[PDB]
Amino acid sequence: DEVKDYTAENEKEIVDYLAQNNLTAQRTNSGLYYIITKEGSHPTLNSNITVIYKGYFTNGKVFDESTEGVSYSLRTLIPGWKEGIPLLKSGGEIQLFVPAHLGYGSNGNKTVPGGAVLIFEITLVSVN
Amino acid sequence: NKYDPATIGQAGSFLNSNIREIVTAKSGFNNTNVSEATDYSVLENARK
Amino acid sequence: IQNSNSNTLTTTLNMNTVLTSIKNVQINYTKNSGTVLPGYTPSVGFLGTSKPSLGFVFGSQDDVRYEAAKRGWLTTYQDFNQSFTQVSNKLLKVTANIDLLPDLKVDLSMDRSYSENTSEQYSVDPSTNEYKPLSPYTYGMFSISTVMIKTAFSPSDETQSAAFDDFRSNRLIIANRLAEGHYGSGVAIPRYGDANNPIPAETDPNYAVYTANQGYPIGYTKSNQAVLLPAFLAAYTGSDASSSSTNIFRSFPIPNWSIKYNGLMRYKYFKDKFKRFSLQHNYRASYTINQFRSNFDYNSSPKVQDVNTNFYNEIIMSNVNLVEQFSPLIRMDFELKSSLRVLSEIKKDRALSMSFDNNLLTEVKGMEYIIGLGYRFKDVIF
Repeated sequence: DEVKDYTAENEKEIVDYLAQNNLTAQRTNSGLYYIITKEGSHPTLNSNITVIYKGYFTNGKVFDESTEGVSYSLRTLIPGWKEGIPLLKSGGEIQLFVPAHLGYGSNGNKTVPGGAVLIFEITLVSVN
Repeated sequence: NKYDPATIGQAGSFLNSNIREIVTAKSGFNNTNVSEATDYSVLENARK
Repeated sequence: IQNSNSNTLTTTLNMNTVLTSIKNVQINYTKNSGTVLPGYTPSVGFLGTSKPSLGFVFGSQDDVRYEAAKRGWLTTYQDFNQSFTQVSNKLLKVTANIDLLPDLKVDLSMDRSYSENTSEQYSVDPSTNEYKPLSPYTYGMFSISTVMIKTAFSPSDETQSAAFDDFRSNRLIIANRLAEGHYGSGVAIPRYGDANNPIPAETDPNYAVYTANQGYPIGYTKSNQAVLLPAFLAAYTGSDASSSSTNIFRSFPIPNWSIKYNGLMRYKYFKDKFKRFSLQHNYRASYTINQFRSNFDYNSSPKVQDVNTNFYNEIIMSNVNLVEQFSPLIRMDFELKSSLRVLSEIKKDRALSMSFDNNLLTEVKGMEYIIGLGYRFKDVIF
């Protein structure tokens, strides 16, 4: 096997990113970092959500984006979203710092290398 | 529309999880006036 | 504008002139290719052209799309509906010959076929004249010689099958290996029965799915193609699922053998009532993917799990076929000095086809015993 561990390096990269950028982020028990810029007026595991998210690497290059609202089931998404989206209501925005083990894993996919820290700027517009 | 298989019985869909079973196909519709050969049709061992 | 190649390489590679038993190593390698580029604005001269590239005119297959767009001779229409298309086909037919014993003729064969079709829409950005591929997808075919003789003689019927039990058991091992590849051992692997992923209530749509695979990793259920394709291959090739490959395709074709043994004459059968005695054995097995395709669901979106909670697969296929044929398993062809001819042979074939549409394994088994008796009574009076 070629099993690779990225938790420690992802953790140190995330804390360095929060050091260079004047940002304070709360940490979950699974290693996810999140920032609530604003709160609205909570999605569950079986809940449909519409998001205006934006995803990029630590160097700022965008790998995925949705300028208009896109509907998701919130149970088919990466674990980082499954932990971050329930933290706010409709209209709120969250900044995610998903590590690899909560994102695309140690192998990644196309356009996302394995063991890559993901950054998401997600706006929850509806929990329909 | 609300027949989207991806949103079967989520919050306001026209379909329930019964739509996935042949026996309960009729009960799988949330809407009322649904007929067994107009709105839908079922096959049990359909060949591709 | 269009393109194509017909690369062909034939070699005899006479090993002649411990391992000296190898006599001939015949190798055939055919590689076809082709490219279709629509929206090409320039015309051609009287004697021809070299405008996109001199190599393309002679079938290079090197990329010209981006250079052509940069040089400004692709269409400026922003809703172009014609697709750039590339095709590629490969065929390898290595054939060997061995002479281990003076009277033992052994023939080896290796096959590997691989087809590849790529298609994409495109547009050229009005600024910076950059080529923009749109929704590229891929489909192709695969075939390769394999060996699964290890499970060829294990009894398999409607009541029992050791290989199918191995297929059932290998699913969890392959799923664990894939999960370790995806979750790189830095955290506890999330599972369908743990606290973080509890079995939901009876009303939840995913109660049955969670119950069906309690201890499996989250994205690798018993129904995932990436789980059960290597499990199927390892189980029916007789391999160990703990170390067998989890790849869809295979690089090295496993040789298939043709054994001819005309050697029992020299033991005692010169005057032992036998005039001739030959034994033959042919084995041929192939692993085939009739059609694999790229998956538009396998993308950069955060949506990574399908309706069955399986992770999306980069390459999807409806079916995989394992075919094995003993033609013959053994052919005892001999004659006695009384002119009693016997041609007894046994044939055997297996045609395993695993469908990923319904997750059903269809198995076709065959047996054929042929006995041919030839006798000639001499000078019978009516």
